[PDB]
Amino acid sequence: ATNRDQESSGFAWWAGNARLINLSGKLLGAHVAHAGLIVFWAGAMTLFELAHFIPEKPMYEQGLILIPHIATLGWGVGPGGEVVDTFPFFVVGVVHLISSAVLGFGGVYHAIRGPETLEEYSSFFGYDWKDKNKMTTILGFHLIVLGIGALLLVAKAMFFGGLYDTWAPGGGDVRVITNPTLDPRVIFGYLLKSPFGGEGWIVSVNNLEDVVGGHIWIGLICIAGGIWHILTTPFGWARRAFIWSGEAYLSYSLGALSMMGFIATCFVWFNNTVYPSEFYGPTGPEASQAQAMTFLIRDQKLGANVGSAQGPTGLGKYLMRSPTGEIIFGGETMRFWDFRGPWLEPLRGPNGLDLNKIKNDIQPWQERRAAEYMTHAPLGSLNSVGGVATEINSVNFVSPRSWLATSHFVLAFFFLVGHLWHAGRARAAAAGFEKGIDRESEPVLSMPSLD
Amino acid sequence: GTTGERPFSDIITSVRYWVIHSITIPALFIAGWLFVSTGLAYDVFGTPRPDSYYAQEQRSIPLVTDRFEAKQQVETFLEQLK
Amino acid sequence: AELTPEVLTVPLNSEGKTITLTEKQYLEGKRLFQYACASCHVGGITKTNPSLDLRTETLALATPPRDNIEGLVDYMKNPTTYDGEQEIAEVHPSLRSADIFPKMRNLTEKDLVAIAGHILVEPKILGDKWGGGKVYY
Amino acid sequence: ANLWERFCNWVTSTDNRLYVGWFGVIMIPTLLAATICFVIAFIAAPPVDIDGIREPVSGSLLYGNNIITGAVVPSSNAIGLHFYPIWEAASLDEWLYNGGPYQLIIFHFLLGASCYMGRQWELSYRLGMRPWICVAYSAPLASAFAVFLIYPIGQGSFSDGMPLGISGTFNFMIVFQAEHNILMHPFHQLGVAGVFGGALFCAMHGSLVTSSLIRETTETESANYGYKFGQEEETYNIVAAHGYFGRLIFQYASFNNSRSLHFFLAAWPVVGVWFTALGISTMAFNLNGFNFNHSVIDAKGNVINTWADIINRANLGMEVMHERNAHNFPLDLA
Amino acid sequence: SYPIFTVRWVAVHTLAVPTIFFLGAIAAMQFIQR
Amino acid sequence: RGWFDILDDWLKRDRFVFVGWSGILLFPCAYLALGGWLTGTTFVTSWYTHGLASSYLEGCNFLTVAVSTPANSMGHSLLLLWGPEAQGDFTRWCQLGGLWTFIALHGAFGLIGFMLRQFEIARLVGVRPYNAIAFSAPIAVFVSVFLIYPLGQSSWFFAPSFGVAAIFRFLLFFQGFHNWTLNPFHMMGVAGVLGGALLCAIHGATVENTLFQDGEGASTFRAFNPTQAEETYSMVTANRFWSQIFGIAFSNKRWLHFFMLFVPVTGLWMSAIGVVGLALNLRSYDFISQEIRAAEDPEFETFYTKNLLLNEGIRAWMAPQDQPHENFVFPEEVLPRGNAL
Ligand code: CLA
Ligand code: CLA
Ligand code: CLA
Ligand code: CLA
Ligand code: HEC
Ligand SMILES: CC1=C(/C=C/C(C)=C/C=C/C(C)=C/C=C/C=C(C)/C=C/C=C(C)/C=C/C2=C(C)CCCC2(C)C)C(C)(C)CCC1
Ligand SMILES: CC1=C(/C=C/C(C)=C/C=C/C(C)=C/C=C/C=C(C)/C=C/C=C(C)/C=C/C2=C(C)CCCC2(C)C)C(C)(C)CCC1
Ligand SMILES: [Cl-]
Ligand SMILES: [Cl-]
Ligand SMILES: [Fe+2]
Repeated sequence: ATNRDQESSGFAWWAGNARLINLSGKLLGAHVAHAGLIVFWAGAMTLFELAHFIPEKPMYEQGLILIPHIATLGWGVGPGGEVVDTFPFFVVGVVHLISSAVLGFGGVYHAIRGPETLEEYSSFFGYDWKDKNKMTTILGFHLIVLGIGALLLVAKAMFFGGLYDTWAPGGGDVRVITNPTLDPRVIFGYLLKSPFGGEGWIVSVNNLEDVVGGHIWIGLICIAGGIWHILTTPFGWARRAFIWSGEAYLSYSLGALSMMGFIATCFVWFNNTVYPSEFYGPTGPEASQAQAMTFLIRDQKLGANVGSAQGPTGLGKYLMRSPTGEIIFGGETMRFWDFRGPWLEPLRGPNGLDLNKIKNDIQPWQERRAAEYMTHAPLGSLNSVGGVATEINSVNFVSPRSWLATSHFVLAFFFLVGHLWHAGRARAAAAGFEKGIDRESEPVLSMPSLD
Repeated sequence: GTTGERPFSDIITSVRYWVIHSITIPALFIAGWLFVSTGLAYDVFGTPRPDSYYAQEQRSIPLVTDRFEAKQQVETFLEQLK
Repeated sequence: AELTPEVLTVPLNSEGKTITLTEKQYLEGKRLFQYACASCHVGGITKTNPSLDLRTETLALATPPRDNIEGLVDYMKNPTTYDGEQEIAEVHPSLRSADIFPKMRNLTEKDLVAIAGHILVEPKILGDKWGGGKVYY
Repeated sequence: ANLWERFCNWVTSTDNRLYVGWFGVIMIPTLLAATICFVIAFIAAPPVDIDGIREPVSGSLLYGNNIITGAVVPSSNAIGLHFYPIWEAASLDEWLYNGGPYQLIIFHFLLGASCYMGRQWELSYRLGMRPWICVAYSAPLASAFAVFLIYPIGQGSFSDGMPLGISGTFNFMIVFQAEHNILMHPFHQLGVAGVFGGALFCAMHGSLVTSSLIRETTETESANYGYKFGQEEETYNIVAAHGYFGRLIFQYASFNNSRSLHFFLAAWPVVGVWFTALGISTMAFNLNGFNFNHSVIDAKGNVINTWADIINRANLGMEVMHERNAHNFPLDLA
Repeated sequence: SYPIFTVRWVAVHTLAVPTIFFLGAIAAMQFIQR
Repeated sequence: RGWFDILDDWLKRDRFVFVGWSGILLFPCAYLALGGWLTGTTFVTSWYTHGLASSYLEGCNFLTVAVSTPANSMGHSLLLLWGPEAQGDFTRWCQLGGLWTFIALHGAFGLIGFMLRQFEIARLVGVRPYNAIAFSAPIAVFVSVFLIYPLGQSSWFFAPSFGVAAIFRFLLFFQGFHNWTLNPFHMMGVAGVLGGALLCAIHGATVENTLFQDGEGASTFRAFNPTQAEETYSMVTANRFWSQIFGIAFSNKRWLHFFMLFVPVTGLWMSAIGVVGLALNLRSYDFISQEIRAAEDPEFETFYTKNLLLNEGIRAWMAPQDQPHENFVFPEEVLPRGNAL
């Protein structure tokens, strides 16, 4: 048997894909066919969502995570996030799903029918894991494809309809970006921001200009690096530093994807710019701030002076200062004062919330949004009962920010475990004790006693 | 080793097995289905049907409050549903 | 106990006339109540203003009276404050503000009546629980 | 050999009584800072306004605590997720009032414990061992990350991180049940199976190997003297142990491969603790346990309580009393 | 030369035949409307 | 060769499922405990004893079904089918909670039978009975929790009910009423259970990662022969690793495996003792010095005082529904509550 059994390949069935490590043709088929399943899911799930979609309910009351990604890109939506035309969602769905069939055709062909290994069919597509030059060149190719991809997002924003801008004046609208940010002081200042509260590292990006700009930088950086790695081979210090094997390379990618999954988790939980609350529901901080606003408005309508109302602890019942003096909402939501959102910023002055604006300039749409966001806070049960844990059945709701953050923390953590597993194993295999200690030269036995 | 019984792989793959169990398994299932569908499970165990938890205008539960008059209490509760 | 036409008979107007609902309408009104109202009115309280609940005793003391189908249907078209003095379609969903509350667009007169019937039938079933809040969970 | 190479050989030396290693270079200063700050604060730190409401909680021994009630109190809710190093405070007195030691301790600790994990991989590479011990440690480390870091991140405040104290831990657990129904979450139920089963199988394996010790000693001396450190042969009879245990249940529910047996011992509690850590980490984003409150109703519509509704009444008691001065508005949204 | 009826036979059937009977009862319960 | 000796040979016959003398106690009792739980979670209510639904028949799922304890008014009655409470009536027996005593009592004697089964098999194979000895801890837990605890209380009503969320209720009751987290006997129980899981995980992983190479495959499992005389992993390398990582290590294989018996076994025994104390309400609920200070000094607050306020909320908010035979009527205005919530 061409591997395909434990005797000849040295791997059991439960580690059977390890048999493909040195069969480049059969390995190609697995990768392409699996890529087919990814494109398939993106396809079928969009159609599923569209089939279940009711345009009169908010997207986030309907369990949708893919249609919000298409709407953010400016397709299918008008002012306020309102769905104008669902046809683009159908196109996105059908086109991915059809593509998965040519991917699936190619993967099943390469895995079953085609050559087991590629190295005798063409020195271009074949490779040895240990070939440092060939390995960096494939890396270089894929770097170039990634940077092109980043530039496609730019072309949509600047030349092909714009992006949905939750900050656009008048309640949000699709909008063409004509002045991307290119100042590297801003683009890279994000990378040097602290990840802690009030700074938020790159999760704090709050305007589409910076977003489009950053993707011009990344797209050109990837294209440069792709070329760099196609024309270069690794330097001495890099060769002594890494393990050069199929398994080590996998373990470096597992590390990378873990880090990225943690960042994604925090992006969807905190960022309301590239995850517009119009589509994903309010953020945790946002909902909690919206509750303080709601009851500020109600009590003020009754004749309360919200600025001078002393709460039970002595802090203001409605308004207090943050630790650096800014006027902020009171109560437990004091933890969330870093929140920024289109519905709240018009009440903000140089020293924080402005009592004059609070007393006079609160519009009904702000009261509407605050009530809506407060009653769509991202709390709810695994069986999709909305609210705190003590609420009764009635509301069938779990925020998509909850679904997206929890699922990706779980994915990010298991890939960190995978990184440790395959990184440790690649080190041991390359030194030659991954199968156990050699009885005839147990290293400990040649070392002095500790005591 | 072997304690002398017929191996399990041998039986579930044999034809005589599934000939006998193509009937017994679904028959037991259907028998179980009929135990509930006929309403017989309610009367064996004394479990309320969805209409016999409360009387029409009572919000108190028929809690048994006496050790030796207990079976007599439940009978009194059961006749105030009618 | 069970769902009887006696339980399902609620005031139609303020003039003591009544109307009897079916099972289908009651479950329809509950389905539609969850769809459009429960985010704020779960169990008969009001999350964004707990001072006002959906108890029949409360609806009776609203101006105009709201403890009958017609008064409840009218509130869902042109809602007012509790004393009747201000209209609040700008901040409370209604047919009059179906533009800014899009969930109200696909509601027909038949639907609003089913919703009101639910609101009026439910406290006869749950008693204190309806509009009582967590004390009675 | 130059100085740098000499230094590298000492750092990675396998002859040090305690292995240092490159992970050890980070681990040693960070664990020492955390340990020394924790000891001093547990004995001496003044009261801390954990909930940001000017209502300080006394945690230290000198301020009227004992071992069971003492804690290093989490930092003020007014701070939220902001970074609060000593140099950001106007004075040590302000840093203490607002809960500064808690941030100092947990950041150094999580860093050191991550390097502890790394240090376990490192020494195993220098000794020629297989590398996956550090993977098993990832389960307790992941759990520590969940209570001190991830759960504060989801909720927006290190003031809802787990206190560094015995009673402070129970407070965390109760408040958590009210707000997430963690008992009704299958990932916690999986953690319970993880540690119950872990303890079960720990006792099983201990009792079965001990049941089959080969007679090597008289009745006066300890049986432990039948094993000599590093002896080549085994000291128990796995065939006899299999023979007992195969008959106790049935023959195939029992292991006869030592390797398969020991991998089962590692895999069971580690996987379960992975899940319970993943449960704290996903409830950090308020995906809570099953809500069956009022899930059964009768033909009229009356609520027929189940045991789930009884759990909810207890949850409601924790909810309404916890942090009894910290809420101005009716929903406790984080 | 295997028997068909053994103590083993009795053991597996004491469990299995009520199990399937109970599964059919529970399946039927899914269709009870209040 | 009497008839006794002939019966002995058939019981101790080597078959797929060993029977033995102990089986006569074990198999009937375990099967009826098991069967009684399955019967009661599937078909039987708790409406008349508790005011609760508890079966799939009523609409409960796997997490909310239970065989619930009998009503408080039954006291500690054995609740025999032929007893004076049910008087032969099977349907009434089910409604009055007889399945709880049925399951509790048959399960008690099934546990006895299982331990004798360990002694019986141990003697016939010729190994020492340390596995029987370890099983004493589960027995101690079962007896203290299901039998001794309610016997010290007013009735079987307050023992655990057999169900997933019924046990969760028991947990929270023990927090709110007994302050059981503060009890050092439970703390020792926690340390033994968490420590047993630790020892299980660390021993398994140490063996798996100090194996000798005894085959050429990447699956190391096939390189173990149960008749081989040699250790399958290196104790000397395991020892050095832990010595340099953690400071100390095991050096004795027998002590290592005795320690793994000892730790969880002693933990469960210690927690059993505290429950016996709770049978009498002999709690470690308070620290008196803290209450004296707190009562006099309204600025003194610790995590201990904070937890008692939580306990007080549990008691008042759950008692009316949890003990319905008490007819607790707590008006809103007396329910303890913080601000706003
Ligand atoms: C998928 C992306 C990817 C990957 C996997 C690689 C992988 C590799 N690159 Mg390449 N590279 C890329 C994209 C990528 N590159 C792009 C887009 C560019 C263009 C900017 C380059 C430019 C580049 C150069 C110029 C060189 C490499 C080299 C290397 C090799 C050494 C790796 C190394 O030391 O890591 C990094 C590990 C280290 C220990 C180095 C220190 C890194 C510190 C600790 C991290 C912090 C600094 C960080 C780079 C920037 C700060 C980020 C902060 C603001 C958050 C390795 C094969 C080297 C090589 O061998 O060339 C042939 C080399 O000299 N790469
Ligand atoms: C999506 C995940 C995935 C993918 C892409 C692969 C891919 C592959 N596996 Mg792995 N594997 C996986 C999951 C996966 N596996 C899992 C989960 C397990 C554990 C159970 C294994 C266990 C395993 C073992 C033990 C072995 C492989 C082997 C192989 C390779 C040859 C398979 C072979 O001989 O097929 C032969 C099978 C058939 C001819 C039956 C039909 C197969 C086709 C593909 C059915 C597809 C139908 C589908 C509907 C497509 C039709 C649509 C059309 C338009 C194309 C191949 C590259 C083998 C290998 O390495 O060989 C060197 C091998 O020995 N795998
Ligand atoms: C990354 C994926 C990948 C890779 C590296 C390969 C590589 C290879 N395949 Mg495979 N194949 C793939 C995908 C892939 N294929 C897919 C998807 C299909 C189904 C359509 C096939 C079907 C297939 C068959 C049936 C055969 C091969 C053969 C070959 C070999 C020669 C191909 C050649 O000369 O083309 C040279 C290149 C061209 C002719 C240019 C066309 C490539 C497209 C049109 C460029 C478009 C790129 C696109 C813009 C990028 C975006 C796509 C997506 C991300 C949206 C080589 C080993 C042959 C072989 O091994 O002989 C026995 C063979 O007979 N392949
Ligand atoms: C190992 C077998 C076993 C054991 C230990 C038990 C034990 C028990 N059962 Mg269970 N039971 C069993 C099998 C068993 N059962 C079987 C197989 C069934 C199916 C029919 C049942 C069905 C069942 C029901 C339906 C009920 C019980 C109940 C009980 C309890 C009361 C028992 C009682 O008072 O007996 C009294 C009888 C004896 C003590 C037997 C006396 C022995 C003889 C007569 C003594 C005289 C000997 C003589 C003087 C000298 C002989 C010497 C020799 C040389 C001849 C107890 C927990 C009750 C219960 O759980 O209540 C809640 C109950 O209602 N059982
Ligand atoms: C949050 C945006 C709400 C939604 C969704 C619904 N209601 Fe509402 N309701 C809400 C508030 C804040 C108030 C108080 C208004 C005021 O200032 O007076 C109300 C009030 C009512 C009433 C009056 C009850 C009374 O005691 O007089 C009724 C009858 C009512 N609301 C009905 C209702 C219906 C039928 C809804 C679904 C279509 C609905 N509400 C949704 C807040 C919110
Ligand atoms: C190798 C292998 C494997 C794997 C495989 C794979 C992974 C595959 C894939 C494959 C694929 C990936 C496939 C795909 C396909 C696709 C399709 C077939 C599609 C179709 C489509 C259509 C037909 C559509 C239609 C439509 C339209 C157009 C419109 C709307 C409606 C509808 C939707 C109907 C396994 C593991 C099994 C085993 C071993 C071996
Ligand atoms: C798009 C966008 C943007 C931008 C971005 C950017 C511009 C980025 C960058 C990025 C970057 C720039 C990154 C970097 C990274 C790095 C890393 C990740 C590193 C790593 C390292 C490592 C891994 C190493 C390791 C080691 C050591 C340390 C020693 C020796 C050994 C080894 C080598 C292993 C923004 C935000 C503005 C906005 C939004 C959008
Ligand atoms: Cl608290
Ligand atoms: Cl608040
Ligand atoms: Fe062992």
